[PDB]
Amino acid sequence: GFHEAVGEIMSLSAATPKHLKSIGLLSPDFQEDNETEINFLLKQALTIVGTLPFTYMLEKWRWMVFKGEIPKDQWMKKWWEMKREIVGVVEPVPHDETYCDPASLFHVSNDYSFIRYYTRTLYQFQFQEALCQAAKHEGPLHKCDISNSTEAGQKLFNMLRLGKSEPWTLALENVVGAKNMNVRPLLNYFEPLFTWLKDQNKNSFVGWSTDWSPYADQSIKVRISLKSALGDKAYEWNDNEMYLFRSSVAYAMRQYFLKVKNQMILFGEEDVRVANLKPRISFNFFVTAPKNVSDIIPRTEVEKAIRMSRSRINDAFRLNDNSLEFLGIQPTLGPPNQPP
Amino acid sequence: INGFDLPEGNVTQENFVDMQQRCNASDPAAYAQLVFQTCDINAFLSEAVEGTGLAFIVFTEAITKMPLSPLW
Amino acid sequence: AHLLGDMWGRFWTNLYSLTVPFGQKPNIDVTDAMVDQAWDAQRIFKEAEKFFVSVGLPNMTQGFWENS
Repeated sequence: GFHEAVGEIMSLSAATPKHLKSIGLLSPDFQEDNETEINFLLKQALTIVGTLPFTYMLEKWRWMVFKGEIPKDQWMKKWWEMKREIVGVVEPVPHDETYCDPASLFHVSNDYSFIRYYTRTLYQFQFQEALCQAAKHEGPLHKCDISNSTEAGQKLFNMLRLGKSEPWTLALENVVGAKNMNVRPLLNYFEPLFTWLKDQNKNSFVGWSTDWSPYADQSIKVRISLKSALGDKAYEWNDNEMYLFRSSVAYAMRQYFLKVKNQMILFGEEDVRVANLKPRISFNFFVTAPKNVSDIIPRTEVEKAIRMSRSRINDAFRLNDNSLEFLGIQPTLGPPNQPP
Repeated sequence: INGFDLPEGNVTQENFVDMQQRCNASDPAAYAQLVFQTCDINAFLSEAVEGTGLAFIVFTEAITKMPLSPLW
Repeated sequence: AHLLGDMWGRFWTNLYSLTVPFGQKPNIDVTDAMVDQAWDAQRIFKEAEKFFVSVGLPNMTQGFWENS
């Protein structure tokens, strides 16, 4: 990383045309201007700040997989809650443990230790604000042109006369006195944009709701009260009755889609997705396509699908529709005609 | 158990109020949305009626708390 | 996670199109202008010989030119 740190501020020197005209490339017709550097720090924020939590978790997700604290039914499980926790991004389609979208990148698919970017990132910002004021040329601040400025490189030469004579935090203290690291020069060069995040982002909403999805709307909360229909002396609901249910949920789609939609699509109990299992047999659920799992069933047809076979499932567990709560689906029946 | 969700076995007219303290301790936010209907005998014995309602809108209710409710 | 400009959400620099008050002026536009300036793998070092002596830091020799 260290090498990358000084090398990509030298690939910055590859990206500048200032010594290119004084090492013998194209003549200037493109002289620079003034204002941009108050809004250029915005552009650095989309690059250098946008990649910090994303590249952190994927190495941390890889390690607990690698040391075996994550069983092999939990990869896409462990992939997304940390993207909801650390990044606060969400998947647009729920993923089972087949897809392995972590493998879609370059360096995971081709075996790179991806923590090389964090070390170089830390040493890089401790250096630049402490040194290149004396780089003998500063118009635009990214033009700290040590090419034709020897004086700044000799404070840099205290690390440069060394190979692997020792660690690097002694090479850090040869320059800026760093001993482990500091996040402060990250925070200092974004300190003009820390308060500016209360200038154009003054209007305050803090944090996020850490569980929203754009497919959470199609999930249905079902609410079972065994102390309401069977009451006591009833059977104790456990993971079998979880497994009984999803079979009998899958029932309702087959009975719907051929008596109403009138074509056959198959359904397993595993298509009934279970989320937030609670003792009170309460949980929000939704069903997908069988193995076109990129697409899910729209809830608007599931609402009429339950109302067709609502009478089928309460006696499938000796219940009374006040122990089959759906919160959006309610029984609409019962006109009496007792007198002749 | 609506908002704060205990297992249905480990809740009764009991440490319900004590587990409510653990519910308010685990979270006060959802605890500020669960309204509870306080009740008492002599808050149910304190209502009454005279003249006509005792047999017409009072006795017929407990008539309907019988297994042979149309017979009595 | 499909609205970040890239495929996997690393660099959000192509979201600098609706999130700006201003900002302009590009960097080097000469990315292929060395291709037809034709400095080969040792003329780039003969020119970078003059790059770091103006920084004062030394240049590389002994294998840097010879065997390659």
